[PDB]
Amino acid sequence: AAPKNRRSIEVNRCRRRNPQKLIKVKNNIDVCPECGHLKQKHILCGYCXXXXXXXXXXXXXXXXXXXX
Amino acid sequence: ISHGRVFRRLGLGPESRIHLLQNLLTGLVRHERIEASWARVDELRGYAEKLIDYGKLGDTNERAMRMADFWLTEKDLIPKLFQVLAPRFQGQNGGYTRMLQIPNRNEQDRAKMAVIEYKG
RNA sequence: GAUGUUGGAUCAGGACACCCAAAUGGUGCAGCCGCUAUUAAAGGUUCGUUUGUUCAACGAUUAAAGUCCUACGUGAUCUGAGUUCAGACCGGAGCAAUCCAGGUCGGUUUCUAUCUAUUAUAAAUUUCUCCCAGUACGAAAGGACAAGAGAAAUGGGACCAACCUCACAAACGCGUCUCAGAGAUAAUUAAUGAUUUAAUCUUAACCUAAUUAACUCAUAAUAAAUCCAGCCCUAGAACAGGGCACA
RNA sequence: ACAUAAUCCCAAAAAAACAAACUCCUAGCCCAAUACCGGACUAAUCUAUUGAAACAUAGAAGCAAUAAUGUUAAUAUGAGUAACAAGAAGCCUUUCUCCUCGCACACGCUUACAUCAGUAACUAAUAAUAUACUGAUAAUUAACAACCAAUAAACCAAAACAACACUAAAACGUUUAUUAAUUACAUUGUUAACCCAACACAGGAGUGCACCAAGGAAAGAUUAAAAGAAGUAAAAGGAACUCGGCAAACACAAACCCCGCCUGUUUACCAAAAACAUCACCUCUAGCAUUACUAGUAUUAGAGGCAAUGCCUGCCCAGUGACACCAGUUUAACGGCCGCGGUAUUCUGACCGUGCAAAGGUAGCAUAAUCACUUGUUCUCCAAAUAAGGACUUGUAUGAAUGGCCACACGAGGGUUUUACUGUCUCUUACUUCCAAUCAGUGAAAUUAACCUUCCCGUGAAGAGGCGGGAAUAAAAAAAUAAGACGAGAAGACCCUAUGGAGCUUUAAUUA
RNA sequence: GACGAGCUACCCAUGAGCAGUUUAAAAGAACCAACUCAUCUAUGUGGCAAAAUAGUGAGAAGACUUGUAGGUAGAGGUGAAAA
Ligand SMILES: [Zn+2]
Repeated sequence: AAPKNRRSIEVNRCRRRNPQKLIKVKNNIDVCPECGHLKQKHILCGYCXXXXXXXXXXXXXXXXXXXX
Repeated sequence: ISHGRVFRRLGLGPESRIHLLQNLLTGLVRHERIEASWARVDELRGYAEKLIDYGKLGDTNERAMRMADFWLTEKDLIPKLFQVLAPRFQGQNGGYTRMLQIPNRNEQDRAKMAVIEYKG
């Protein structure tokens, strides 16, 4: 099918703004119990964990290379 | 309909699903911890517990043996599973395969990331 | 500078000049069945064979297998059987180029929905069989109204305990269960005391006895907002709904 | 007595006022308009004059734009819609898992490629990155592939792992003699990456041999709605579906016709068929030479019709054509092949009479690829048969080389009947995958006068969301259904018009 | 007045290709891969694609397929003939 007529500005605004509610803002922000950095709720920190996971990955690769 | 149904799909066929589970479990038992999507992880939990229990059954027993040979093709995983990983969980019942959530998301699909790890 | 022309499938709605079911009148209406006419559209109005039918003939039922309108409803839902144009023959017409409101075969059917509109509360509906009975009536043949009981059918709203399709604890009918008062008026038609008009008259008045569907309910489903992060669900597109013994 | 929701415009009611470009009063620029005609002026450019960053006196025009499915450019609507994108774990580089079909020689294709460096931006519909981006810098040889002796003589008996044989009468081959040539230790190219279809496009092509130790991964993620596509399974019935066993799981047993012999060929891109071709039959024209026929010679060549084969191909030369010459001949040349009346229970007419014509359908066939009436009648098939098969013959409107009647075999041709088996159907149900749905990245399209966009009853160029009167309604999305906006898409392909066009055919007329 | 047979139609010259199975001598018959075609159905319908894909089907030693080098054009050519 094809549009009968061109859309007015008002209809476009009312359609693209109100019903979609834009982006609903909740609070995901929580302070890390360890380093005190701001991170997401119900989730592990992105500071004191990713570095320890990379150090654990390097230690696992070094142990796997030393065992072989 | 989805009424009363476990055993999800995740856009993969039955063979692809089983093989995916076998691969994720391979990586899990190999590295002792892995990172994957929340759905695949949550699905992998039960099967992991099942393989662990199968390891808890017996070493000499044929049922457990051929089951372990069926799911895991790799010859490196089985002895490390039975001799090492199994005896430490001997006292535990539901105490294995812990799931945690990863803070960030992928730059492409923004897929929710989660990690599965056995108790050390 | 296009409203796509038959039929079929699908999905219906409406009209009443009613086929059937309902209420009656008359009958050359004994009775049972018919005929004719009145009131009534709530529901229902089948499955096949031949041929493109619009038809028609025929088979088996059924309470009946009604008619018409809706662009002779419905191709931005489908079908191309018919027909509206590129070929191959018969027959007719024409010296010929070719035709025929004739008959045989074949012939790609394009679109992602912008607006309007739409995405259900319910109370039912139809039949057969049995019982009184083989009595009254009638030479014989023949032969109910009412009341009661048991079965289905269509259909409304459902469910998964068995059976069935079932490779998890799900969805289904082919399986199971249920289906209800009541009040009032229809148009007929049948009356009681009774005028105008000493009689008569269902009507003029008036107290009043009784009569299909619709039209309505004594009622059954409904509504405690104002936290709901996060984890789950037989719940689910999002949302909504439910359930998890927060810091 | 007609077909969506009522009343013949609301509600009601019962049984002298209101009210128009008309008239008057008040002011003045003094008394409408379509085609067409007339008068008087304004905006803009330039020139003469004047004035100098604003104007009027005239002359001179490429002189005033809202439309032509206008032109060009910019920017919207649709729309954040359609569309594009299924392995994993790790780790600095491996492992596990999935699906196979491709490496060399070219014709070509003109640095894509290799290394390094940089990726805001463009480039590969995004990221990762990069064999297919930018910038700079590397780009292997040869005994590989291209490029070379002039002539003159000798010789018959093809190739098919071929003494041989057959037919279609045979790709490339060798020898002898004479002359002559030099640095012929050279010149180009390969090995770069792949390319034709506007695209990094499920479509395309030549040659040798592997099918794997070569190679590609459905390389964004969720949701498990409707619905669609592909696929799997099913109680009982087993074509009850339908124009048709289409489709589809299982299988292919049997029956009967039309047409065409058959193996093929034909509207590339709606027709693959009965059409054309084909062996064969017949008619008819050619006794002749060196760039067709043919380096052929009546057993050859051209032309026409028919179409294996089997049985046959009867009559008519008045007209046309053709051959001998005005007369005749010639049907496997163009074609044509009758009517009426009378005669034995009924009916029918072997027979007879008659009109007409050049001569009036012989064999065989027949409600047929033909039959109008028609669904002819009868028989078979089926519980029912406008179809089908077998007969009858008043054959509207079969007919013997545009052949007639049959015919084994053959057919992706056109029809009919039993069996077998099936989700075709009664009658649908469930599952899998790709889409649809959500989120994120990139971000269309036709369409569109502007749109605050309800319904009913009427009216209006006779089918209203914009008109009237009633009814209904706070404001905006998403997933779905296709009734309306005479929806979108093609200046109707039917009809008719224009003293339009073009193709084809002739005794249309006119003629190199 | 010219450009066009690198598409396609026919032809000339020069090359190449067409497993396997049953079989009486048989490049002989029938079936069936490549290759050459496009029967039916479905999907696709601003597409993967301005002729497609999937299943299925025909030919497949012949009137076969194909490479390269050439020839025939609009007052026409070609055409196992469909305007
Ligand atoms: Zn931290």
